[PDB]
Amino acid sequence: VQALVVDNGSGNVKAGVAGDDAPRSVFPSIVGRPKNDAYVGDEAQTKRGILTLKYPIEHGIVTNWDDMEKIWHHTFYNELRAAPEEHPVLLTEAPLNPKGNRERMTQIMFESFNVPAMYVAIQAVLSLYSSGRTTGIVLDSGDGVSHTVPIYEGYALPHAIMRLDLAGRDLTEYLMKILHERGYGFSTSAEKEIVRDIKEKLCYIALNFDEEMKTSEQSSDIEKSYELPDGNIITVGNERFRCPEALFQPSFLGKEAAGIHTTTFNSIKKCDVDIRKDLYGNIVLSGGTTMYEGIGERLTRDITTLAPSTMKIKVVAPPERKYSVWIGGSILSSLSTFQQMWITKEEYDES
Amino acid sequence: EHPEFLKAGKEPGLQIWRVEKFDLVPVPPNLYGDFFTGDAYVILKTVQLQYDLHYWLGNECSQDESGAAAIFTVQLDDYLNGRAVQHREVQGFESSTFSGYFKSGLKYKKGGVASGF
Ligand SMILES: Nc1ncnc2c1ncn2[C@@H]1O[C@H](COP(=O)(O)OP(=O)(O)O)[C@@H](O)[C@H]1O
Ligand SMILES: [Ca+2]
Ligand SMILES: [Ca+2]
Ligand SMILES: [K+]
Ligand SMILES: [Mg+2]
Repeated sequence: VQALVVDNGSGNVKAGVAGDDAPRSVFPSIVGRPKNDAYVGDEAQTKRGILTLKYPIEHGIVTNWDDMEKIWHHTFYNELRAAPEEHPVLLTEAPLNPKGNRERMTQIMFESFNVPAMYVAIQAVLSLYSSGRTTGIVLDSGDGVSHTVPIYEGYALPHAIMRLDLAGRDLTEYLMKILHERGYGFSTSAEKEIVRDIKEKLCYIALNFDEEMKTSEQSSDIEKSYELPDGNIITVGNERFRCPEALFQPSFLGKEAAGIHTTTFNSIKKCDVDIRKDLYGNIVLSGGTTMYEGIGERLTRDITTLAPSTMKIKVVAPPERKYSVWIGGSILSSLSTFQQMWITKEEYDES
Repeated sequence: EHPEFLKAGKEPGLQIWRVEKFDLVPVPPNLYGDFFTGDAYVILKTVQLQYDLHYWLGNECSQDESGAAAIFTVQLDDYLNGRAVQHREVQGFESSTFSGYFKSGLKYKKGGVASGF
């Protein structure tokens, strides 16, 4: 039998079949219920008029189990058309997910969906494996959460995992905010999806923020255009790099949190000195919010500045890192050894 | 229960497997030291017992192969009670220890087994 691979993303579910090189189903992690049954994903956005919309896994931790079960039913029946009770399932979880949350997801899978066998994988560990490594630190920046996850010889080091206190959604919201300088008033949920696309299409990370502010003011070379759904054109200038700069300077968002460079550094420092060289030499980016042009070179400069000068800093930016969690799950669940890693329903039910 | 795990690390010597369609497949001993640039491999060196696991990544191997090599390395180490030291070996930048396992030195060949993806 062929396993199903479900990456439970804070912003979008990625799902598909073991052995594929990418997820066949990607849809928003949203559940819509009548304002005065439930709709999931794109269907729920299309009906935002007549629905109240909710994110059940806003920051990578499931907070509404009824809605999460609707998302999983949508995954199996409307997206994959797969009987969950006839396939092994690999499910992903956030770094530092509480055991009680893992146990509740496991209960739902075994008792509501009757899945015959299941394995739960840490998202960042799967990304590391998808990069062809057993040791490294993964910087996974998604929609509602980011984490830095040191991994040694296959296993995350729980005492060193850090949360970076912003993610892609925060960046979309910040671009929405700073576009008010130019007179734009994007504010509705639907306009927010537009601004998300603007961010993905036009933004980039400056190698040196202060120098880019200086060079961008000296001409209009920075300005780039985008066609709105109504055919109007918007032009964006220094917002293109000021928006993702908040990953490095969360004070731009009014947060006291450390930026992703500082967080990665602190995360590595939690690991014993004898393994840090291998972490610094294997800093692996994953997730959609690591997709900005310029991120690897900027992160290399900044972590090199912070780290002892004897360390060799290597930031790895795989081209298909937006889906590397899901890909790592597809590989693991395809291995000839996967059948020895999972828990069966019979074992669970008799445990 | 995987048959090759059951054979791993029982005697001093050198064991080489190639990732082939999501499985670990012994390399014919007559090919030891020649590595297809299109493939990924797992190598266990046992010394009288000390264990060193190396996973070797060809410049043209596919993502399923390099990922499986990494994961099989972890699984073999666990099967050996965590006692193996793991080493990532990239074509053309291999450790002197890994190169030292092959009297004739390391060599590379074009091609490889097809991707499982
Ligand atoms: N090319 C891109 N550039 C910048 N951000 C991107 C790009 N592609 C996607 N994103 C952002 O990545 C986030 C989704 O990333 P993902 O890793 O799928 O998150 P999650 O797993 O938390 O659902 C969104 O905020 C999205 O806007
Ligand atoms: Ca190959
Ligand atoms: Ca070990
Ligand atoms: K330094
Ligand atoms: Mg994610």
